[PDB]
Amino acid sequence: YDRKVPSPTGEYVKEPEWVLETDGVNLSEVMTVPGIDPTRIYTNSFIDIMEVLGIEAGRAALYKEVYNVIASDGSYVNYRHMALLVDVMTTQGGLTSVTRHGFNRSNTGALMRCSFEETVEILFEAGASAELDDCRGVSENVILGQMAPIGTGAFDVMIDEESL
Amino acid sequence: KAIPKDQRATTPYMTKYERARILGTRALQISMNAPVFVDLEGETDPLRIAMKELAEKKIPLVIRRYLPDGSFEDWSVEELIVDL
Amino acid sequence: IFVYQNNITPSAMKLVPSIPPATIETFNEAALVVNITHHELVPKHIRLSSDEKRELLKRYRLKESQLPRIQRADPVALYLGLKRGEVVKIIRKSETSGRYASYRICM
Amino acid sequence: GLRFGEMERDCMIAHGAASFLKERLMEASDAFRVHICGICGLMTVIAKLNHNQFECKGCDNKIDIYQIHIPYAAKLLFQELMAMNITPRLYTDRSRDF
Amino acid sequence: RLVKALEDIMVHYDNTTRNSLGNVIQFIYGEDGMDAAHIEKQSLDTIGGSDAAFEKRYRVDLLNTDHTLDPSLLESGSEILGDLKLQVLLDEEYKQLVKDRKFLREVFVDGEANWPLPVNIRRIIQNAQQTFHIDHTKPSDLTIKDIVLGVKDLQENLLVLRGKNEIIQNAQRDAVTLFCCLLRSRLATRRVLQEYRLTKQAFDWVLSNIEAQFLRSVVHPGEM
Amino acid sequence: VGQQYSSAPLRTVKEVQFGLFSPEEVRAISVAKIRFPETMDETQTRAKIGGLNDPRLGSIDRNLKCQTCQEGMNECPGHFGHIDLAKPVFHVGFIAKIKKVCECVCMHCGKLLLDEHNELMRQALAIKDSKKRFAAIWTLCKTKMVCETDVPSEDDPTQLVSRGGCGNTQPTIRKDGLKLVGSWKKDRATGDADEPELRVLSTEEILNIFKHISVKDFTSLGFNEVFSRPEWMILTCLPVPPPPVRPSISFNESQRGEDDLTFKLADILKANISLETLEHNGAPHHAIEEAESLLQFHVATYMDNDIAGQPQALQKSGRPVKSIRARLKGKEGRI
Ligand SMILES: [Zn+2]
Ligand SMILES: [Zn+2]
Ligand SMILES: [Zn+2]
Repeated sequence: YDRKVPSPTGEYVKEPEWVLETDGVNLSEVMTVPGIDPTRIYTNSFIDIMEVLGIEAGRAALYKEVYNVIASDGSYVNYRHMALLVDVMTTQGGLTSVTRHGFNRSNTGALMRCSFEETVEILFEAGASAELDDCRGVSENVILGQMAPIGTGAFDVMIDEESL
Repeated sequence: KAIPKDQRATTPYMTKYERARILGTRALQISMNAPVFVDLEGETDPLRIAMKELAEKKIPLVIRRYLPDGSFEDWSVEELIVDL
Repeated sequence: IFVYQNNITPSAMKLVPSIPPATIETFNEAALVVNITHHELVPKHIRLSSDEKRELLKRYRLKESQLPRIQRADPVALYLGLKRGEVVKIIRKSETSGRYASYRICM
Repeated sequence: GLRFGEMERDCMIAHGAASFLKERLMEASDAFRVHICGICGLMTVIAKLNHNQFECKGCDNKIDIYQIHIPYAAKLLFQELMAMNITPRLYTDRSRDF
Repeated sequence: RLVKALEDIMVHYDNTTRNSLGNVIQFIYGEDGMDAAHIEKQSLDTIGGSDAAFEKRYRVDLLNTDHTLDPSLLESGSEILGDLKLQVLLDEEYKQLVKDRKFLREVFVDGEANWPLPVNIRRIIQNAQQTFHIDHTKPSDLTIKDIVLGVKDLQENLLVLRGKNEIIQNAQRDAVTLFCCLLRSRLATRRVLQEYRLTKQAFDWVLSNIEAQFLRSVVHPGEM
Repeated sequence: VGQQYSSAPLRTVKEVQFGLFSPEEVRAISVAKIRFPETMDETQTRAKIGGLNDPRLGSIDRNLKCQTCQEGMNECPGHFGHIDLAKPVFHVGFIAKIKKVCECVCMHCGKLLLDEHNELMRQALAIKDSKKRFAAIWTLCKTKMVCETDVPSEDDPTQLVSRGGCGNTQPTIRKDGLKLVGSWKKDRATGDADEPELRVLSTEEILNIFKHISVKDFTSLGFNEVFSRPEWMILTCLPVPPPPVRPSISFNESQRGEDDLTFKLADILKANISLETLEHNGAPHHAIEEAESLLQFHVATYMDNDIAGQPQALQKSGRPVKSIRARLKGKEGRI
């Protein structure tokens, strides 16, 4: 691989380096092999990176992976969008998938779109655990005949007894 | 839980969402024959008049911005700087 | 800190929590042959004093549950010896702003 | 097509157009007016509007009371939950007793 | 599935990014508080090329017949030669430019210089030069204190956060760090006089525009 | 709406706190008590009876009278009823929960079968998901089958540590329709302690065991000390929905007419009373039981039609039925 590096005079120059690509993964053990740069070892298995390097490193990797999937088609997406996705998948200390984990929830309200012809059960448990509905969703507020606390509705308007 | 007129750390600038809602609220009123506060140099379309009231800072409205924790700040449409 | 070679006896392992408050930590030699904190993808974690923690929680006005989290067993928490409740300030480089600091509380 | 489904709604949310979402998603059901205790979020308030008397026994309430407009279909759904021993506390304050 | 996972995340009035529960996802949206529709790819010059080039470009040595501002680029050009007090200001500006270069070379270990940032400075300057029909023949009436102290003051105005406490003020300095590196390299004294040739009038116009555009680039609370 | 005035400050719902209705509250807010399972005609003299459809609940006949709240069938938000149950009963919707709680707590004193002394239990206890934590604790507890008295400390297994004293054996609880059955035994295949014992767990036992579970214990479970105590999953005081929920089809004048829910309520009420008329008159054990499970069958079906049968005996020989959960199947499915 070619590598952009600062030359002694200051300008970046290409400095080719031999790199090893493998079929299979064992990060903890290879990372420890003498003769390599443990500082730069990598793997597309962001799950192992997390378990060996921690969640912050896990996050960074997950972004590198998502980002490659979008650069592979030459497409471009502003950093913040992928970043937000990567932070949500990481907030609770572990890698929480997005392709539907829970049969009930992700972040909703025991009122939003009645899922499963037995919404009844979704409500039965909400009652048994004293679930507290924040009422920030759109459907919950539709059921309540109100506008959701989002965008144009993320604040209230009031008359002003100032105007002369 | 209210915050004093001093100590507000929120933006001095009006957000595009506030502008959209104020103009819409005010327009609704003008659409229902409510008293207007400016000179209609020919205008007849409510929203268009509302926009005129905004430019001349003659909309007696206040925006209550809530913070995630519950507290809030109050900014008068008059105060808010309009640059979008 | 108890560094061992291949492993410890599940029996002896339960001998660890037994002298409060003094805590005891264990490390398998192998997991220390390389310092993970020296790795590229690992940003600087900095343990905050409970004083800095109150200031943190105060200015942003958050409950403790509203902060991002970091596992008690996270390789970096283990490294720093984090204890449940402690907060770390993470300072990372950013392609957007120069530096950006985030925070995670140990679970 | 010609429908206004989940994807269409996500677009309006992204635009932040809240009232449009409210206008378009609200059903026919009449905007019913109910009274609610401020202590228990229940519709157990006795309203004598001519006498200006509001009471929520079991709580000893006459001052801490509010009023709200919600589609009648809601009122029913809620009373139906009460029928099944479940309590749908309606509260006017987001900041809990925390 | 993606929509479903993020639907509730919004930007609040504190510039924080949170979900319905109120949990913090980003302590500041995009780590810079900016709205993506207001960001453009710009070249962070400080980071590229040889050091000789870096120095030829930014170095101003009032105490050296050769590395000073020729009296033709500046009105007060001749009486600036050998000015000790001013040279102290110019060394602060250069040490900062050298730090910036180090800093940038750590963030973009690659060497990449073009990164999306708000406020297109080059365009603002091309405007000034056209608006005030700036003639590239006569010397500018800008003072060294005009530029150095001017650019320094502006930075204290690019606001993303306003909180009066210590934490927020640091958050504020962080969020504006990358942009300020672009700023300082675009408004370095030699650049302003040698390359742009701004007059005191065009220059004062450039500074206020950058502040206006910047503030116009901050993300609005309520953004889904 | 409703062109009238109310000095009550207009507002919007910001939060909805879900929870369970305790027997005390169901009474505290109720208006009537409801006894007579019939309605209208007191020796012919039509109107309403202090049993159903009137004692205080919403009214009909265009009569403004309605607990002084006046107004009418268009402004009056139906008032809720009261109706005591001779015996406690499981709420259809929580039988699954009720069973799992019984497999977590000791069936003799209400002490969680695993303390903070066990290491795998600490991990579970730390979880913040009232749903996941419950699941983790349950999978850990259903193992234990003897409310331990002494456990190995965080030190020498040589030394023991004491906890709630109640050595009694636990039962393996299996579900059969609307009843929970328990099997006991002094270990598996050990000498002089073979073969099992099968006794049906009575609602009353479950009810008191839950009432003996500590705040900490039921809270480590998903339960809330104020809004949802375990004990409340068990019905004692059933709420009677007012007329707006359960209507009455009256064709102008001189014709019967009352909704299916009112009907079902009647049978619950009837069965409830035939149960009491077996104590005031004394009676055999297996007799009071059939009566109990009869009530249980109606209180259960009143809310959910998905069990052993389909009770559709209400003025109809063709045999049709409806329930509350079902009512939502057209109000949860129509919304
Ligand atoms: Zn009350
Ligand atoms: Zn009434
Ligand atoms: Zn026991």
